[PDB]
Amino acid sequence: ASAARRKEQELERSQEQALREKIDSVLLPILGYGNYTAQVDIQMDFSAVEQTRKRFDPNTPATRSEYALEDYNGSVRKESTRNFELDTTISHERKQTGTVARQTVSVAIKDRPMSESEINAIRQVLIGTVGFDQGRGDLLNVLSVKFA
Amino acid sequence: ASAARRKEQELERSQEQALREKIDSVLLPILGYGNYTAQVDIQMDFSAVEQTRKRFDPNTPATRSEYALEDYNGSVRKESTRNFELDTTISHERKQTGTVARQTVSVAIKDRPMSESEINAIRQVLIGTVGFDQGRGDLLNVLSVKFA
Amino acid sequence: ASAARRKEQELERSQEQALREKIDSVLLPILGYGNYTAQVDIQMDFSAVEQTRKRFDPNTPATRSEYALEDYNGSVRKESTRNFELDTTISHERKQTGTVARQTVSVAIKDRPMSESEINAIRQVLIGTVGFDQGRGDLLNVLSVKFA
Amino acid sequence: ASAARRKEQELERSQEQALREKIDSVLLPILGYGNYTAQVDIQMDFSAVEQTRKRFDPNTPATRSEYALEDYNGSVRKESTRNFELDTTISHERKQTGTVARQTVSVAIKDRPMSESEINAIRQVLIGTVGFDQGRGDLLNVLSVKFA
Amino acid sequence: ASAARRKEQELERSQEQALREKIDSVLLPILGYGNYTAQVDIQMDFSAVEQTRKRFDPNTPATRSEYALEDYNGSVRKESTRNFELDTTISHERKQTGTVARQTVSVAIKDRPMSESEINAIRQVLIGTVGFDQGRGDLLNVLSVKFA
Amino acid sequence: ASAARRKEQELERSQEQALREKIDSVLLPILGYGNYTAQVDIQMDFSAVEQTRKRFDPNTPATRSEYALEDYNGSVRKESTRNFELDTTISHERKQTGTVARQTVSVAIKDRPMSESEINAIRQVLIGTVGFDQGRGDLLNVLSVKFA
Amino acid sequence: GLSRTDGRHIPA
Amino acid sequence: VDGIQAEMRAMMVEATN
Repeated sequence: ASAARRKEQELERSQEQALREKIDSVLLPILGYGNYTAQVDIQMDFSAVEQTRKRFDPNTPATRSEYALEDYNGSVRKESTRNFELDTTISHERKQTGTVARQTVSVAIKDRPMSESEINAIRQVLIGTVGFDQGRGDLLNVLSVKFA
Repeated sequence: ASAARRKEQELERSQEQALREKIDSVLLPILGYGNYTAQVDIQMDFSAVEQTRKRFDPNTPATRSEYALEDYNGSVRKESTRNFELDTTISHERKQTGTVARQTVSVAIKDRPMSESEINAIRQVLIGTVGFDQGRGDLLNVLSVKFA
Repeated sequence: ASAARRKEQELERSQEQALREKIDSVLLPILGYGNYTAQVDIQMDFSAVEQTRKRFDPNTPATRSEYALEDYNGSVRKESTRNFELDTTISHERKQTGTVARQTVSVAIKDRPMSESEINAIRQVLIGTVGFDQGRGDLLNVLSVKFA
Repeated sequence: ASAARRKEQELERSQEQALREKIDSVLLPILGYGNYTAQVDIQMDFSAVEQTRKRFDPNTPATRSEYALEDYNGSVRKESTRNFELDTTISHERKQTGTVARQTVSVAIKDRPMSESEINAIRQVLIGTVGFDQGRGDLLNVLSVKFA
Repeated sequence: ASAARRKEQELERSQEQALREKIDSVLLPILGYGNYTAQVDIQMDFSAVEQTRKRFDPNTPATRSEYALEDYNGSVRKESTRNFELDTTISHERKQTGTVARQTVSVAIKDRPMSESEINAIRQVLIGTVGFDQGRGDLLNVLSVKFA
Repeated sequence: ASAARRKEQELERSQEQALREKIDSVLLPILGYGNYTAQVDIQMDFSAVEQTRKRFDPNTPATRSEYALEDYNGSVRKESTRNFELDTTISHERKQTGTVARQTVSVAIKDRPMSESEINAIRQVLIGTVGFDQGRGDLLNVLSVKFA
Repeated sequence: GLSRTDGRHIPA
Repeated sequence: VDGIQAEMRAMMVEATN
């Protein structure tokens, strides 16, 4: 199984490399060659979830058989027996093993600095270039630093 | 199964490449060569959902057999027994494995900037060029940036 | 099964290509060569729905056997037993796997702009050229843009 | 089964081609060569419906056996038992797989425009040339546009 | 089965061709060569209906055995038991698969226009030339148009 | 079975051809060569009806055994039991498959017009030449038109 | 009564 | 499933009748 773990590491590294390639394909025309640096971290879960759900519909029952005895005298006896049929959904789901659980991307732009408007524009391009998903916990940093 | 995961990555990359090709086929005449850059992120779910639904119709029962005893004297006894037949739908669905769960497209247009009207027109063309589906969570960014 | 998914992608791309061919066959005479650009997105569901419906007719029962005891004295006893026969429809449906769930078409017309009347006329031709179905969620954009 | 889906696409395209051929055979004499353009969209359902209906006739029962006890004293007891025979129809239907569920035809006529009377006459010829069926949801557009 | 669907399309096209041949055989002497154009649409159902009907005759029963007890005292008891024999028809029908469900014919006559009387006379000839059946939903259009 | 449907079409066409031959054999001497045109439409049902009828005679029963107790005292008790024998007809019919369900004939006579008396005489000859059966729904049109 | 219900208990 | 099999049996009853 350790060979499987090794190949999982290979998958994660391949994903990171592909994302880096896309980042380059976007930023190389916009910024130029050597005016930026970017690295990508991709964390992938490899669990084996397998779920079975059996759901009913309480608010729409359908009476199948029914008995109702109601006699008076004073005495009032109200017996009743009822059998129901209910909407039944049975869903069996099997999640894919390797899923990107969190994605971190950081891009540093060489100074000569960059204005806030262009930094936010680059961030907007990257959002969509990488597939930024904040609800997944992903993080995207864009900074303007001084290259040596 | 890790080979299957590798081929799933290949499928996702192929989808992204096809969408990029369509984007180019639309924008190359309109904008020109080298006046734009665009990248596409496609996230695909590969679950194995398999659902079985059994639904009834509570509001239209059909009486199959019926017994009704109603005697008086004062004393009033009202016995009743009833059997019903109901509309029964049984649907077994099996979803396709790989489905595009979210799609992100970002396009950056070289300045010399672009007016808001033409930016929105390009966005309208892309909506339909790519098959934008906001209800799916898809995202489409169109920006006017300064190429270096 | 991933080979099956690949061939599903091929089917979707083939459908898009055919629709593009029809769009060209309509617009090339009307507009000319190079005066327009159009792209088509086709999303196809590949579920495996299989439904069985058993429907009755509550409002037209036919009495098969019947017992009715009605004695008086005062005391009034009204016993009754009844058996019914009902209209029974049993339909087993099996949907076709790959069905176009949503269709998006966008057409951009080169300026020198186009009047609203001719834009709507082109839209009317496309509706029928492509088989526009708004109830399915399809979308058709026709814009007049400035080609570079 | 994907090969079956491919051949279904082939069937749909063949139907569209045949309808286009008929449209040409009608309009080429009337309008001329190159004075019109027309495209046809045909959507075909490929479900596998298979229905079984069991219908009765409540209003014409035939008594098979009958018992009737009616004694007096005052006391009045009216017992009764009755067995019936009913008209029974049992029909098993199996629909053909591929059926044209919706048909869209659009025809554009080159200007030099066309009067409303002749447009409606051409529409009347097409209705019958194509087999227009509004109740099926079919759509037929005839427009007069300016060819370039 | 798709080969069967293909041959069904072939059958429909053959029927249309035969009807067109008959239309020509009637109109070529009457109108001349090239003075008319006509196209025929034939829609054929290919269901597999198979019905079984069991019908009785409620109003002419024949008593097979009979018991009748009628004692008096005052007390009046009228017991009765009766068995019946009824006319029973059992018909099993199996419809032919391919049946013309709707037929559409349109004929356009070259102007130099045609008077209403002769248009109606041509319509009367066609009714019988084609086997017009309005109750089936068939449609027959005869117009006088200007050939180019 | 589609080959069977093809041969059914062949049968219908053969019937139409035979009727046309008879029409010619009657009208060629009377009217001449080229002074008339006639076409015949024959619709044939190919169902597989198979009926079984069991009929009785309620009004002529024959008593087989009989018991009759009639005692007096006042008290009057009239018991009776009776068994009957009835006329029983059991007919099993199997209809021929292909039967002409409707027949349409139209004849057009070249002008130089024809008087009403001779038109009705020709109609009378055709009635009997073709076997006109109005109760079957058949239709026979005879018109006087202007040949070109 | 119809014990048809997979959980029919009323029975009577 | 069971309902479809019942429908098929009903069609077989039709054919036998």
